[PDB]
Amino acid sequence: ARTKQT
Amino acid sequence: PKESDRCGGCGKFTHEDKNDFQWIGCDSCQTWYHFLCSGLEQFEYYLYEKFFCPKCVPHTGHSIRYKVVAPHRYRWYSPNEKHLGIEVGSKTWIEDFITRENTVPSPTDDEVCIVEDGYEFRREFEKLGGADNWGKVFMVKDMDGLNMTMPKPGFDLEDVVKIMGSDYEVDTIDVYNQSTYSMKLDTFRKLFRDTKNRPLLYNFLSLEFSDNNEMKEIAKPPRFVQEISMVNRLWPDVSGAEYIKLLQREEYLPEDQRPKVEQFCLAGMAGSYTDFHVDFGGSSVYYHILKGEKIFYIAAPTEQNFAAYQAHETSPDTTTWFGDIANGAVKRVVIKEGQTLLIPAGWIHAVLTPVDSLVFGGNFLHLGNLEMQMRVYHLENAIRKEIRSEEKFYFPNFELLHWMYMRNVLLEKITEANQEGSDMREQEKNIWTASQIMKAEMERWMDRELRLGPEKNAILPTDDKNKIMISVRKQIEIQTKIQNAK
Ligand SMILES: O=C(O)CNC(=O)C(=O)O
Ligand SMILES: [Fe+2]
Ligand SMILES: [Zn+2]
Ligand SMILES: [Zn+2]
Repeated sequence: ARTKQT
Repeated sequence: PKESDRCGGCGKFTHEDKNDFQWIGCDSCQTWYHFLCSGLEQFEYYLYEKFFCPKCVPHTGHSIRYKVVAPHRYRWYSPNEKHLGIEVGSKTWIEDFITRENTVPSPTDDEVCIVEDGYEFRREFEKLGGADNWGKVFMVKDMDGLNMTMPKPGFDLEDVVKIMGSDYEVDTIDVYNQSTYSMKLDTFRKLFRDTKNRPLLYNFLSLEFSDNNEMKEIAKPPRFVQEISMVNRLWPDVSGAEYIKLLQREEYLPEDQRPKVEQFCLAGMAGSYTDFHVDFGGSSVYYHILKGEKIFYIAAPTEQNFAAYQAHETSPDTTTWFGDIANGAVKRVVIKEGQTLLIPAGWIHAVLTPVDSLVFGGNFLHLGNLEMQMRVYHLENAIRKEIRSEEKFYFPNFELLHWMYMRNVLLEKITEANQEGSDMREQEKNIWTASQIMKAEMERWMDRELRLGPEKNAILPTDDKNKIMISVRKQIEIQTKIQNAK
């Protein structure tokens, strides 16, 4: 799964 | 900013914030969602090769989950770990383990003591010195005699979710991944009902219900446990004049400070496996199987076994079962429906769940095991120096609890003792020795705190502690002068 964090 | 980068939603660029700060992309419409707005619960965050957002599911189908490529690995989905070794306890490991599982030795009578009921337990527990000398594990076949309040049989998970709430979030172990995630009680139930289809196994150990007005009355600790519990001693569940007198003296303690670990509910799928460990704070445990069955693999809290365990835990290795390197220290003890297991401080243990199970148990600290508790504390700190862990896996406010116990309980008693006669060895030998032991450990805490300041957050000013330690030393030295006189 393509995720991210900011 | 930029529209594309807007959940979701939530229809916002920044969540009100645990979401952390994390998003997930839809492999159809391509729009981003804050994790807390994707419709996923924490336990799903790593399951899907292709994620399809709610907006797209009825016309794109469900989300596609990774093919199980390495069932002998925690990353059972990563094709890169195919050639790597078998990890305890991956699906592959547990399966195999079950087949030879019963070859591990039974305990010596010195290790575990089996009794038919609580009445027999009481008699045997007393023969061994009671709680102040409690060192061996007990298995009680029939709760009659224990004064342990428990739900009537027929009670099950269905009743648990009704009382607790379908949306209630419980921390759950993803057995095969050997990690823990959040899951709605409702979501656990659905998976638990589907006995014939279980790609992954789940088993929650951390369901503390002492704050649920209905639950906290259905499942309580045995009376003897309540009597020696330190947490209970400090946050009594009293009322009226009692609670008022408890307030008049600064013996009141915030509910959000109390360690909530004495009333757990555990539910686990057949084939579940929790690996070796020592309950946090070196706490003791009661453990009642309401339904199902549990197999514990235990090792005495000896120095040799702690050395082995400490190495095992700090070792990066992942393929070697602790039992195999413990020199025949690990013993096998089965617990069946209705039976209860009582474990004192220090015991290293793993546990297999051969059958869908529902258990009620709890952790507590008590003066009788003060040394062993502190020894285990040291063990935890030693381990922490290497690996980095979360704090929610160790005893909550462990140090504070002792500051409060010393000031509110032990100190007041040494004082009252001192004010009369009064040799504590005569009618309080157990209190006195616990005081010296707790003081010794606290002295170190103080010193350490002066050699590098307090910690982060709160709670007890270094000033207050020092004041308390000055008071304890005074009364203790007074008492010793009384004893030397006699
Ligand atoms: O039942 C689970 O798998 C594990 N439970 C324990 O180790 C207990 O709280 O001491
Ligand atoms: Fe445990
Ligand atoms: Zn979509
Ligand atoms: Zn959002």
